[PDB]
Amino acid sequence: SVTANIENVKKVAHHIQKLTSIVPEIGIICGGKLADGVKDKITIPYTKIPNFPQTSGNLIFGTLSGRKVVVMQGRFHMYEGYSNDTVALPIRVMKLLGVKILMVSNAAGGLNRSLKLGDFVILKDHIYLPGLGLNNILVGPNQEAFGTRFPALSNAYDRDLRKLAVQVAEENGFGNLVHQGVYVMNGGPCYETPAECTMLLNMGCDVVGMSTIPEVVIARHCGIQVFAVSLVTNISVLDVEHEEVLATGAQRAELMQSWFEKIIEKLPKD
Amino acid sequence: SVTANIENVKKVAHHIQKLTSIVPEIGIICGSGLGKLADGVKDKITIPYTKIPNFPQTSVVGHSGNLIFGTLSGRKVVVMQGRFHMYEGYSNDTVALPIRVMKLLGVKILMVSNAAGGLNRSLKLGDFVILKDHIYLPGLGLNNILVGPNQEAFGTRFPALSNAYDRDLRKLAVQVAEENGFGNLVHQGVYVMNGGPCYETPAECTMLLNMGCDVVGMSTIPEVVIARHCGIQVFAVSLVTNISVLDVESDLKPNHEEVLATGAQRAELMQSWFEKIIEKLPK
Amino acid sequence: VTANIENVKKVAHHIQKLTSIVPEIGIICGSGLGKLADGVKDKITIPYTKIPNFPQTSHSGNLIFGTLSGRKVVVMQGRFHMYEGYSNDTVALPIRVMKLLGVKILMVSNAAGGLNRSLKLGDFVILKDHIYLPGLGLNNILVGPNQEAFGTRFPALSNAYDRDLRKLAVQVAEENGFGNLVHQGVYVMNGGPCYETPAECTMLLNMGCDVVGMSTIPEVVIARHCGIQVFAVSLVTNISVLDVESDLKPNHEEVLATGAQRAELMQSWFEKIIEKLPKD
Ligand SMILES: Nc1nc(Cl)c2nc[nH]c2n1
Ligand SMILES: Nc1nc(Cl)c2nc[nH]c2n1
Repeated sequence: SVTANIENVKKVAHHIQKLTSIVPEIGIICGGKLADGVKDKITIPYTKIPNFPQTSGNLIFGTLSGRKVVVMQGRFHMYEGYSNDTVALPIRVMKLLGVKILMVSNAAGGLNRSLKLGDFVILKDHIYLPGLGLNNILVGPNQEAFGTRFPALSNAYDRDLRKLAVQVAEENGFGNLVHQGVYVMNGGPCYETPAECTMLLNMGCDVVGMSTIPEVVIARHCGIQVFAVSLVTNISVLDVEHEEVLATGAQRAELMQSWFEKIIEKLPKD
Repeated sequence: SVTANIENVKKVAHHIQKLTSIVPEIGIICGSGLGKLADGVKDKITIPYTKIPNFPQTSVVGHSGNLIFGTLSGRKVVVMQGRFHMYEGYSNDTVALPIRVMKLLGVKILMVSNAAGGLNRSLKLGDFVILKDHIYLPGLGLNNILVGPNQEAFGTRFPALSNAYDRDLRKLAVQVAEENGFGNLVHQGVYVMNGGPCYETPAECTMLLNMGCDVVGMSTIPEVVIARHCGIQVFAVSLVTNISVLDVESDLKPNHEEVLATGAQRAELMQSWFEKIIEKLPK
Repeated sequence: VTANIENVKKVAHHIQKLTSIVPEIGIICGSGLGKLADGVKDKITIPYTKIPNFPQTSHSGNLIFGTLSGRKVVVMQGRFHMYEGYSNDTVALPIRVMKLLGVKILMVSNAAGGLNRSLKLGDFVILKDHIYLPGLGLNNILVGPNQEAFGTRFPALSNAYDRDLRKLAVQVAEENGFGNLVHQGVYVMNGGPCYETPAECTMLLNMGCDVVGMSTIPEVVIARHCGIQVFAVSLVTNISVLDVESDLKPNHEEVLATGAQRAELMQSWFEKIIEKLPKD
């Protein structure tokens, strides 16, 4: 892995800047239709970016709702074995590219008993189990260029962005699907046992997933404002103690794409 | 360091198959109480890990672990005598490999015992707590044994851990205990893994108890996860080798020797229990 | 460099060639203890840079030998926090070196977030127990081959925070008129270096944790493992925010400042504890 220090991040950023003229203000990490809505877009496969982590995923530049965006199509999940530096690099690259707001979605298990399949849970906070347990993405020498040794995670999930997202949902008639909640990261890749889910629920967790927190931590560390939503893709089984016709349509994607586009449209500009 | 991929697992499996004709249906990982199990194995071949190329090496004080093939209650078994505990510093691949080797050897059921601290206040020293579920603290915390490239040959990227502790096997174990007059010693419970090797502080025990944990140990889950991942059915029991101290203001301290002593004392019972379970496993 | 008997001996032997002081008490300066080293008399200051095979922190930390309240001490000025990326062996080595040097009692301070709602900024929370989240999660400092020379494979953490030393510390606080600042509590280690989210703090609090920090437990574990008695205190350098809706937050400069304000008190406290430690 190449260290996510100022020097390497600059190199990758500079390379990307030679491929696109688009200075992204908003970065989006796709937990997939979004990219499709992007206009006047350049698609840069990771494979074409020297020193960029490989998953091939694409970096997509263009405009969305009249805003310059960089979209990550292909994430680096820790359960895959990616290093802290590999996961951190793209976010820090976004920082150097001009990204001020990071919007991310993920799939999560609904722990909260009031959640419904396909609900949206806006992250208003998280519990970073790996981070509490000495697998925090920031462990290692602090990269001072990007942020402080001991980042505070207060307002990690920008309250204004959260308010905005909620309003946009409300206005476009799907406020009923939208919740705010605490996301706990399970390092994965095992789904959580019922005992784990029960514990996580009782810990005050609403949704559980294997992603996002590390990117959020890096983003916050370098001052990028964060908006994150979990799609409740399954209801966690809490009880350790018959198949039907199932529709698994990418309609949450369309809704979520629309939601993101409409949020981006209303983001304050400069 | 040898990756627990299809290629290496096959190599080890193939080597073992050149040493024994026994195709094991049941794999048994001897924890505590099970030291004796191996002894009951009939028509057995004992294959020290040292004699298996690319097989992980363990030792009990310099004495290499053994893979023991033979029959038990008329069933072909492979018995692991010598486990790889993560607190020893073994890698994910080192711990996973033997289970995947068992898979290739024909193992369909994994039976494992371990020593555990009794968190549940209703547990008694030497009670048997059948795992009906677990809390994989290392797993939640980014030290899951499956972290890394998924080995597709063995199982899926995101294994579900529903019915990880096969409910039918649990039911069977309980019946066998009941029938042989020690149902009173047998509980089902949630096992939480402490990575270890420190025993849990009273504050840790209190927390774990309040998290809904019944017993705590430093083993087993990683093997269970690998087993489940490759579709091996799992039966696991904790011997309550000590009652967890929940109160920091207290003399009573966990110690490995007492732990070994409870295993030693219950080993015969547990051996018998396992043998009688194996006897009634569907074939 | 593995913290085995051989390497620890080498480092210890080197140090013993630099100082005649056989330390009975080792002190790890956290927060409130920058000053401690200053009170040390007849002291030799050995920068880590001058100790072959000794871990390097910073500039450069010092090993300080001398007497404090008439007792021979070794003071660590410069710790190895796991969030910096130090290995188990790097963190364990100095403690094991202390063991070989003659250390019988380890006194350590740290900065911590006050989870317990009854805590005040600048309170002292004596550790009476801990929750070693990294340890529960397979990042225990002892993971790896056990170094038998130093201790057992499965150390018990009963009375990890020596009750007698805790009693003493409380008495000393009481006698010197700051018992009101002194609490005993459960310390939970967050691996860090992020401060805890409000959701994390809430969880930790409900887990029965009183203070949260990113240090100490690994040293305590190594100390206990090799039979060194442990006394540990957290300075409450910030009150944990439990509510995400709250502009209010941890500020590291305020942590440092709060720590520093109490250093004199904490130095005095430690000196007065050391003074009353039973001797041989
Ligand atoms: N983690 C752990 N804790 C306790 Cl109390 C034990 N007693 C026997 N094995 C054990 N493993
Ligand atoms: N992990 C952690 N949390 C809080 Cl509130 C702290 N305050 C001082 N050091 C600290 N370390």
